[PDB]
Amino acid sequence: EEYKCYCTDTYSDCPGFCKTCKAEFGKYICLDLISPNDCVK
Amino acid sequence: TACSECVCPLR
Repeated sequence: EEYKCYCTDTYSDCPGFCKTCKAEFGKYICLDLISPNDCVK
Repeated sequence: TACSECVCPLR
């Protein structure tokens, strides 16, 4: 929106976009902070 | 190609 922003979507494995994958409750969680444009949605 | 769930509430 108005900053680097941080990806926090959940996954079943560490995504190449979020090398820092957090497997919790069985799924994953991105903890990255970057925004070359603003948001992918 | 960040994730579809980008969080950026409050600059």
